[PDB]
Amino acid sequence: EEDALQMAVGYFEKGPIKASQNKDKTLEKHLKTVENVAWKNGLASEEIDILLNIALSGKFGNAVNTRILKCMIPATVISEDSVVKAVSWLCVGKCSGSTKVLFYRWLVAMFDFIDRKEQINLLYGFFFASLQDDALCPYVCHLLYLLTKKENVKPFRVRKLLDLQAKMGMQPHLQALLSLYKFFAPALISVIYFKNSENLWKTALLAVKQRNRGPSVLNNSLLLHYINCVRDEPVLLRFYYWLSQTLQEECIWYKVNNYEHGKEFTNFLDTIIRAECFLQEGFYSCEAFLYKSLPLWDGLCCRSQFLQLVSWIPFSSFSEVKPLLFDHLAQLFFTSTIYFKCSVLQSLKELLQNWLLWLSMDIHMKLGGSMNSVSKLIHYVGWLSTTAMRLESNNTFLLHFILDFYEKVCDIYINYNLPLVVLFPPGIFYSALLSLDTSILNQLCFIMHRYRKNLTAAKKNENFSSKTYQEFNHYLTSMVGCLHPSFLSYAVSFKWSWYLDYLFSQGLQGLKLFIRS
Amino acid sequence: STKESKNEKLKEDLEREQRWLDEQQQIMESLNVLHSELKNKVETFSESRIFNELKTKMLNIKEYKEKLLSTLGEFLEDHFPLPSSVNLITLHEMLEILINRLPYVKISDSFWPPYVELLLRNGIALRHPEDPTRIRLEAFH
Amino acid sequence: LEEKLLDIRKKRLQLKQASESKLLEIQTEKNKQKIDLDSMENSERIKIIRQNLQMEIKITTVIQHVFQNLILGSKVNWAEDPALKEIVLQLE
Amino acid sequence: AGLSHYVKLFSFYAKMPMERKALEMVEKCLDKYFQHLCDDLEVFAAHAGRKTVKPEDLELLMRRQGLVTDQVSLHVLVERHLPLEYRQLLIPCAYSGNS
Amino acid sequence: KRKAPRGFLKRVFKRKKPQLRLEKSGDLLVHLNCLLFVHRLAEESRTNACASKCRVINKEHVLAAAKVILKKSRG
Repeated sequence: EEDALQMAVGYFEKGPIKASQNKDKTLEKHLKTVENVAWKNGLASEEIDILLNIALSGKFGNAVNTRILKCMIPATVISEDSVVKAVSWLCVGKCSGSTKVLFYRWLVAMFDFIDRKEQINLLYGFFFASLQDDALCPYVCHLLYLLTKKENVKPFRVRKLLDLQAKMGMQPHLQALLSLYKFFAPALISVIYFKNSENLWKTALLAVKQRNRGPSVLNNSLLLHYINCVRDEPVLLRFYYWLSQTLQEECIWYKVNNYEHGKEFTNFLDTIIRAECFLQEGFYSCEAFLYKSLPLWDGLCCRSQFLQLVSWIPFSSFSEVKPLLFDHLAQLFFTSTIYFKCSVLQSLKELLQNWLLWLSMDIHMKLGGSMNSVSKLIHYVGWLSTTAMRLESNNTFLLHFILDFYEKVCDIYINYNLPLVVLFPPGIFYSALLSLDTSILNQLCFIMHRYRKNLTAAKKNENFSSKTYQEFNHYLTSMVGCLHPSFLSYAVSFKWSWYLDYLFSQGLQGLKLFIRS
Repeated sequence: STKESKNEKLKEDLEREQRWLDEQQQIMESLNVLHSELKNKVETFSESRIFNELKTKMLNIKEYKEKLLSTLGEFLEDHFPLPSSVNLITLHEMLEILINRLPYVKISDSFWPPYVELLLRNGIALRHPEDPTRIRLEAFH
Repeated sequence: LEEKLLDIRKKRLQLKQASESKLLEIQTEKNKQKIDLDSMENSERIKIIRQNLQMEIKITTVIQHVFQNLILGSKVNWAEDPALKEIVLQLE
Repeated sequence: AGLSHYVKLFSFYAKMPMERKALEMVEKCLDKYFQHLCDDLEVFAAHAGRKTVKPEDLELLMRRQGLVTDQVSLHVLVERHLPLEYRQLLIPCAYSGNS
Repeated sequence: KRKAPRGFLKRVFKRKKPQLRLEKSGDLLVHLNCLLFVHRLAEESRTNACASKCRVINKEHVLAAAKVILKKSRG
């Protein structure tokens, strides 16, 4: 009926309203009641777009009465906008200025639904030259904002927009169009925003959407992949220079507020750390900033952020990185509480993982002088973590993080393919074996089992062979003979095999793995 | 309380690293197929063949120009001169020739004022900002 | 979780160094296209036809834009005509 | 009304801040301008012999202000100030049906 | 501001003179008359404010502006 009713309206269009026997409105009101259920099919929307506005009855109330609810059911097609580009033809009929305003309002509001926005984009100048009209400007500007592309920014259009701005007043629509043209080829420079009066039509547009449903580089993750794939100079040098001048200016910003600036710099350091974790190499401006700002650094000022930048450091020789960084992450390590000792042994635990990731590929990409650097890092942390339990009297919370570091030191050969199985210092292994809680005892036992596995694996493909095996057997005979108050407490909570099964069922995973040896 | 936080930041970082690895595999296959395609696709470009493509563009653009100008001869018969005052086509082409090598005069106020105010409203030509007895064709370049 | 994270990180580093190798190969292939550009800079007959293209499209971007402003202002009946339909919607 | 719209135009035509009591004086200035325009138009039309006033009776009054000249014709000034649809009705375009 | 009032201009024309027949687009042309009037007033007020070197337009500048603009704009 909807198609037949609009052909009936067309029959009214071929004759005068006085000569007609029936009302022109009532049929269109039945059509409006239909639109309240279903507005217009693509062909139906096309037809009611093309004829009802050119020259015929199309009363400025009746035409608008439709145009309010004339929106498409499926979408708008190319043939819809074609013959109504002959409605913007703007002549003896002209679809007069009130219905013209409604027309461009419809073109903005239903601009989300076009099968080919490219065809309308190729109709750019036709709407652009209609922008000279004062009544159409606030809506033609929005339409062109949704219509714009680089091929439509010819310099004569730029100077026409500037002439419109000079002749007319400063307007948010023109301001939006000019800022967008500046976003494109900058023939103009200028420094509201999708603000529509279609909010009343948006409720209708909301029903239409429901009906359709029923029928410089840090804050860019999609471009961060590009710089992840180029270790070029003109890309990591512009990045070095922005990053250094942002870690300096925003760090000087600390020296004036230090209270609210510690939430944007902290949230900027967090984005830096996230970008480094994604890109998987320490930015050359973040060790250059750490080397500058570590001696000045206190314990808690951006602790979780400074000690995540330490983890992302390019692999350097320990004789050249220890004095610059590890001599200040020990000056601070030994003078700060357990919550900085654990936040550095966690920092250097991730640093070891990052230095081993880039060293496994140095085996994949075809050593000895880089080998001695990760070995020295482990020995230095093992020196940090053996005197940390001296300052803190073998604090179990600190020992948990210490063995978390060596949790990634045992599993070097199996995991990172590096022949760098490096054992505990005696003061750490024996103070974990003689600890009082089972949650660090079984961690040490698991690390011993992983040391067994890695030494056996290193015996296969092949100093790591003589002294490491001697000290490891030293640790083995000490622990396997001792394998205990924490276990005493577990036994109080409670036939040697039954006791072992009770321990094993109570989460004793590392102990079970090492006993299975 | 800190090994639960480590496990939380481990699961969150595991999801984030899985997403990053998926996006890395995508730009791995895409980069490899782009290298394979561009290998012996744009590398097989001769300077002589490159100039031949520019000659094809010469003929295509010349035929597009002869299409636009043929339509400027056909459709502008709907316009048509009626009754010297110059024909609209001729005064428009005398605008175009003047801007073609430049001028800010272009018509020196060509006659039939409905015709000069025809090609002034739509953006075809412009008045001179100081002496408005002289015309310029909007500098479409 | 840490084992899976280590495996994912090793895969990602392998596909990062591999991607840098592939993108460096693509960039040096673009440099290889740059000497093809130098094969254009000989300028015995590429320059003249390039200048003719620039000086004739600028006439084809004028008559085109006096069709977006002449199939607009007049009594155009713009798209209700098969002839102007392929000449309106003018390609850039 | 019209004078209120005109002082709103004064805001973007003077491009420099104003005072409310000063725009109330621009109100009487606009009324005083019209008290001359309506009886200058009447006499310019009366010499023309027409009880109505036609556009060409007003380009002559434009020449009396002198802001229309041989260099800046009547059709020029409508271009620089009135909008497109507000300028379509005065100057004749050409569609073989020139307004 | 891009506006031009049809109705109030005709009402003012009828109020000041009860005997006239301002044509279909003669309202448009009297609106252009006052457009150029207000343009002249704005520019010459800028001029005489520069003469007084006042950064803000005031009563004394526009009072002198009236006796010049509305006198030459008079027919």
